[PDB]
Amino acid sequence: HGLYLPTRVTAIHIDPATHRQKLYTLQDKAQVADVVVSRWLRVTVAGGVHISGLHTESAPRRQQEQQV
Amino acid sequence: KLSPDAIPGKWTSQDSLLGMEFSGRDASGKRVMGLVPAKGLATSVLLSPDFLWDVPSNWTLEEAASVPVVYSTAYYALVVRGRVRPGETLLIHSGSGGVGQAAIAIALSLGCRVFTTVGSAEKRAYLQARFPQLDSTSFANSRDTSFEQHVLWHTGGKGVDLVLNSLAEEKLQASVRCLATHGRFLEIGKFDLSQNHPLGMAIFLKNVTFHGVLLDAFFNESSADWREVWALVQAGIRDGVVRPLKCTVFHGAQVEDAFRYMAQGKHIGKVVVQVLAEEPEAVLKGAKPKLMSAISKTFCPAHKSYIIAGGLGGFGLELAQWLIQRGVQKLVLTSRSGIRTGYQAKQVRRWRRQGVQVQVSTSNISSLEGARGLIAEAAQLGPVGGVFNLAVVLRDGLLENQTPEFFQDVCKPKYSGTLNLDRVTREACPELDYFVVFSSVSCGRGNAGQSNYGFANSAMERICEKRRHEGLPGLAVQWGAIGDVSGTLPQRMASCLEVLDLFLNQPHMVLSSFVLAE
Amino acid sequence: DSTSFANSRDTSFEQHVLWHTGGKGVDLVLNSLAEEKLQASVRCLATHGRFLEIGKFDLSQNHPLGMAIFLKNVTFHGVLLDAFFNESSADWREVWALVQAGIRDGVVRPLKCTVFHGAQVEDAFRYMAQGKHIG
Ligand SMILES: NC(=O)C1=CN([C@@H]2O[C@H](COP(=O)(O)OP(=O)(O)OC[C@H]3O[C@@H](n4cnc5c(N)ncnc54)[C@H](OP(=O)(O)O)[C@@H]3O)[C@@H](O)[C@H]2O)C=CC1
Ligand SMILES: NC(=O)C1=CN([C@@H]2O[C@H](COP(=O)(O)OP(=O)(O)OC[C@H]3O[C@@H](n4cnc5c(N)ncnc54)[C@H](OP(=O)(O)O)[C@@H]3O)[C@@H](O)[C@H]2O)C=CC1
Repeated sequence: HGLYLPTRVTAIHIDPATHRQKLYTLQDKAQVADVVVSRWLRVTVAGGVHISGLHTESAPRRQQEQQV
Repeated sequence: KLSPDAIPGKWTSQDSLLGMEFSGRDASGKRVMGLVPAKGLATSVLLSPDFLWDVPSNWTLEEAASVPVVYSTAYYALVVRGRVRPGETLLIHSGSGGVGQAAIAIALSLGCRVFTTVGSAEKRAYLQARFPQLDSTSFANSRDTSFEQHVLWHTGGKGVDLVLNSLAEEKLQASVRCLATHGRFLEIGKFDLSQNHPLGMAIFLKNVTFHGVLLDAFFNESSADWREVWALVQAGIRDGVVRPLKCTVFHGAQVEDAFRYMAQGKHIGKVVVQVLAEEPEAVLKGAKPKLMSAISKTFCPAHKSYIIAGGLGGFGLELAQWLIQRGVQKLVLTSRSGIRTGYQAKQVRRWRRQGVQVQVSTSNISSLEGARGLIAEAAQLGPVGGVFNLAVVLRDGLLENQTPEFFQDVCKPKYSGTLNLDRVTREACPELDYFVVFSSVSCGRGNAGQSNYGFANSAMERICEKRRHEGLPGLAVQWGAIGDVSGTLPQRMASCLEVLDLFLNQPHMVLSSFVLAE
Repeated sequence: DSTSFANSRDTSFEQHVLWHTGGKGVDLVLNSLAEEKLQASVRCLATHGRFLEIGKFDLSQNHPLGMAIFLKNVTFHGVLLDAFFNESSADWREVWALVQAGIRDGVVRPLKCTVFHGAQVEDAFRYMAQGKHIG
């Protein structure tokens, strides 16, 4: 619980050609790319992007409490 | 400076993580000292007997509070991980601190030559007093890297065999250079590790083991390996190696002063908080601790059952989640259609996995038979503890457009439902302690086009007011606008839940909460 | 078993081990690989793991090693058997006893051997240099 922000990433690969290949147009005009998250292998893969070793650390809330 | 979620184990709401050790009477009246992963600052601690030692008759309960954490971590770091043997040489940073003192006590028992780092000269005098075996050449400065030259010169350039390190950044690198062949490094500080600071691997050409010592793992896992450390501490206590640290006692009402004294960093030894005094009797077999005043916050028994009408609604799911975090382990949620969206299914599955005995009912509280069936289901899960009526059906439009059917539809789940709930609860709910119905500021302040909604909401308040006057519980909360799920800005969910926590513990009948625009 | 194998020349063994271990890792790692492979091996470690390193290249070059592994209980070791020949004989007798106990129990088995006569030492060295030998 609470918001976690990225602090480290071990490796990011980008391949625009594979990215264009993987995109598939939906029944609407909008395009889409399927994304799979494997926590066991610590890999997020979507289109031509592949993130591994993402580390997130809890950032304390600003406690602005603008609502009183 | 430290996020509460960093502590291992899924603690909820980040509440009461303070405290790790205590010393007090057991349920049977035996003096005991313990070690809890969290929630040690309290007038009562729930613990497994594996994490409880015995306080020998020579000791006073005050002294016992200093032993557990520091001596357990020292033993685990040296004996279990560093496999210390007699005659070795150790560099123990921050001797004045508790862990440093315990490490010195363990090392001097085996006969090792001990190098220690102390920030000032008063701490040097103290350590020289406590441990006469230390010579004048065994003290370095912990506020600069000068200790490296000291260790290197006085060891003939060979180095040290063990290093119980707690310093950070440039100090850590300087510590490694003191290692000798086959030397072991015991990292207990958690700054560089959290920051992923690099460590050159060239030190490993010298046969070297770089241990990471984290005792927080035992409190939550690795139970089998704990008995080793427990046995070591018990053996030390019976043999006399374990000697309590000097304690600066602070009374219960002055805990902020204790925290400030610790923060200033001038303390030597351990700071302890005296929740209660020690009695001369060896086994008092006392009934209860002396009562004290504390801010009142809501909690629920594990064996009772709660009913959230309209629990699959936007606010109902958040209210249930709040209830689960406060100790509810059997819940009944009502909805005409049932689970029909992904978010609801996700929440119910997570709650069921957590062990909560969630149950979705189609019983309609509009009809008396349906209300009786709902309460019977709650009884099947267990005694009814609380009833929350969050059902709503909206039909907006000015009076010229309104019609009797729309009024009936809007009033049924809120007006009739509350009447039937009150009847069935007065009939067959003796253990009930909460009965909350959620209203809207439209009832009090008024808002055009919501005449029927206001009528329904105002009608719920009367039932609650009658219930309280006759001795039974009741509370209507007039909310404004709920944001995450007039002239009033929408109110966030966390603020709403905090306010609800306040409201439940007030003695009044109808309460309101809203956020003014600009 | 058939699932006990991976590829050493590629860094794809990390996914194999992590998948087949249920995502936990491995308790003991005996690594002798290069820089990128060495880094990949560390990420295979589990809580209370122990990285036994017997290579030299990364150690010799003083390559960096992230200290976030330590927050997971971990024990990085430097294993050089050459230390025994220079000192620590009393520590060596333990290894000697272990080896003898293995010999008499049956755990120790001789490895497959390719024999080159004394006059053909150069051929033996070339054959080993090629890298196709097993045993
Ligand atoms: N891995 C684990 O699970 C554990 C880790 N540790 C860590 O090792 C250390 C020993 O624990 P503990 O007994 O609680 O230590 P203490 O808090 O009792 O002592 C900390 C030491 O830091 C120095 N110091 C002086 N003034 C300050 C100040 N204002 N702020 C911070 N440090 C100051 C002193 O050494 P000096 O006299 O040289 O100035 C002092 O002895 C801690 O840093 C602790 O986090 C130990 C136990 C458990
Ligand atoms: N959130 C807000 O802005 C404010 C709301 N309130 C009150 O506070 C509570 C907040 O809930 P809210 O987020 O509005 O909920 P929703 O309006 O999103 O849904 C109401 C819940 O009750 C159920 N329900 C609807 N009709 C009936 C019925 N006839 N019998 C039984 N259950 C029914 C709904 O499921 P289903 O339709 O499938 O039955 C749903 O679970 C409600 O009591 C609301 O009236 C007042 C002030 C502020």
